[PDB]
Amino acid sequence: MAYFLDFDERALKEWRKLGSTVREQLKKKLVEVLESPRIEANKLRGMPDCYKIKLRSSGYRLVYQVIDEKVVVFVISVGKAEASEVYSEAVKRIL
Repeated sequence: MAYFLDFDERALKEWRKLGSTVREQLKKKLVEVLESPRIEANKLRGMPDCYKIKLRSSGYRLVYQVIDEKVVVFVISVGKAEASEVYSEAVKRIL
């Protein structure tokens, strides 16, 4: 089963800002993750169905919500997560 992928406009700004190779790999991660977006190992616990994927390369993280309701995975934020600034979007967006 495959889900759809969507991006927030704030996430898009960061996505297009992101390094080509960095975003490419994150994009590929989104593409592979779609076979099973609800991976417990990527899941953020406490967050309804938000998941984070990190890059092996430069340490970029992407945080998305899997909207089972709409069968679409919506990227809320993308960038870096050591300052937890991407969670500030994620937590406020969920409502």
